[PDB]
Amino acid sequence: PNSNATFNMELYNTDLFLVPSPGVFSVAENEHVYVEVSVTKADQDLGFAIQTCFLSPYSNPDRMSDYTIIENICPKDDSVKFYSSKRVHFPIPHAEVDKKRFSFLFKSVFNTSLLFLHCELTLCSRKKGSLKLPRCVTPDDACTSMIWTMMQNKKTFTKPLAVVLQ
Amino acid sequence: PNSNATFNMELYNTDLFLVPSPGVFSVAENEHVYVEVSVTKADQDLGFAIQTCFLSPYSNPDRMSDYTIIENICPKDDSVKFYSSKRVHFPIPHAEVDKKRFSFLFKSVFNTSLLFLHCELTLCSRKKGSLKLPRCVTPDDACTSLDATMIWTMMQNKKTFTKPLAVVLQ
Ligand SMILES: *[C@@H]1O[C@H](CO[C@H]2O[C@@H](C)[C@@H](O)[C@@H](O)[C@@H]2O)[C@@H](O[C@@H]2O[C@H](CO)[C@@H](O[C@@H]3O[C@H](CO[C@@H]4O[C@H](CO)[C@@H](O)[C@H](O)[C@@H]4O)[C@@H](O)[C@H](O[C@@H]4O[C@H](CO)[C@@H](O)[C@H](O)[C@@H]4O)[C@@H]3O)[C@H](O)[C@H]2NC(C)=O)[C@H](O[C@@H]2O[C@@H](C)[C@@H](O)[C@@H](O)[C@@H]2O)[C@H]1NC(C)=O
Ligand SMILES: *[C@@H]1O[C@H](CO[C@@H]2O[C@@H](C)[C@@H](O)[C@@H](O)[C@@H]2O)[C@@H](O[C@@H]2O[C@H](CO)[C@@H](O[C@@H]3O[C@H](CO)[C@@H](O)[C@H](O)[C@@H]3O)[C@H](O)[C@H]2NC(C)=O)[C@H](O[C@@H]2O[C@@H](C)[C@@H](O)[C@@H](O)[C@@H]2O)[C@H]1NC(C)=O
Repeated sequence: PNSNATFNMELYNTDLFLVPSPGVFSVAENEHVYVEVSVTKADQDLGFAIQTCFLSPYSNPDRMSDYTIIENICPKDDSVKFYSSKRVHFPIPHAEVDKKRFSFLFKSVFNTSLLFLHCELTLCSRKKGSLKLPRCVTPDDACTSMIWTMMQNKKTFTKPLAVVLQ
Repeated sequence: PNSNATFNMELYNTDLFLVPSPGVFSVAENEHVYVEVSVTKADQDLGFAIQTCFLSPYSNPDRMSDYTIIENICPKDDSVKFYSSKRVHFPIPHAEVDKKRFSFLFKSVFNTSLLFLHCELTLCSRKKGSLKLPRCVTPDDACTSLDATMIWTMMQNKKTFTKPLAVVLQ
């Protein structure tokens, strides 16, 4: 099976995810952050999961934060809302871009002008078969319930955010 | 010194870098690929370089390919052309976005319809001083320099981005 895949993460102005934010996304307490993550692939049995998302004052995602949004696929922040996924098909190379979309309502946890939203994405299998990967599990099913995904099958992305300090 | 920084890589339609390209970028022989790579940061003394870029039939950037277009900052492919960089400054949170822009001409040397463009970005220092990073060097300077240790890392895991390409083929 073809498990070649690339991932992307982008912030958007609204929950129609029509227009990507230029240049650095500004946020304030009780404004929404709109997050689109995607995998581009050429195998229908191949899916992905948003393993973890969290914010911190550090671009390096190895640094610890207690501002967790998603953890082990389950939403940990109470404001996280999912939108429908969107699959864009490129039938000539039989490729598709599979997009997952969510938002959260920004909380005043930190006090730095710039913050970083870090999301870790991992590949999974949509169908018990010749694809060697954990089965895709929905966010709701994660919460009502933890295998190691190999480095080429996962990626962390980090987007910057600007905040006006009070 | 603040060496916090995030990177982006985006493909575009022309040398104007106006319209981002769809999720899979179509290529063909003798046609252009326009690439913009950016850093967002909060230190005027911090810069970045495009260390290496190559194309291959594998999404895994560990698998090397003989189709290398930039190596150790120097353009190895004669088609590579750099354009005016853009620098946007945001005074409220004291941040800046610096964009580097380049193009190459695709050559079709694989026999797969889906390819991947891999670029590795590294941080550098614009001024000798507090950043424990190598000095920034321009692509042309990197091509002419006989300084073997100009370029170094202390990182052991550094920043790579990969963009999918479809080779139109027919
Ligand atoms: C990521 O993608 C690459 C490219 O895959 C493409 O090609 C196939 C698989 C199809 O999915 C395409 O739509 C993709 O775009 C994977 O590498 C490829 O792996 C396949 C086997 O899984 C292997 O298959 C042989 O292909 C021969 C063609 O020769 C070359 O093709 C490449 C590919 O673009 C060119 O650049 C070359 O110039 C040259 O054309 C076929 O002749 C051969 O024929 C069949 O053999 C089978 C098996 O015996 C038999 O049943 C049939 O009847 C035929 O006789 C094979 O099918 C490709 O050669 C290989 N391509 C390259 C460029 O390496 C890659 O898979 C990973 O790496 C390869 C080397 C294997 O180790 C895979 O097991 C491994 O997964 C894939 N990566 C991942 C992680 O999925
Ligand atoms: C990445 O960002 C953080 C910068 O934090 C602040 O916000 C940004 C927007 C910018 O305005 C910076 O000017 C601000 O500092 C860094 O974390 C901060 O680091 C500073 C020290 O550089 C620390 O503040 C001071 O530390 C001095 C030491 O003289 C101490 O006497 C004071 O107590 C004073 O607080 C901040 O508290 C710290 N902020 C947080 C939220 O942790 C971060 O730098 C790195 O990690 C910190 C903890 C220190 O170890 C730094 O040495 C280390 O670089 C920045 N990361 C990088 C890679 O630059």
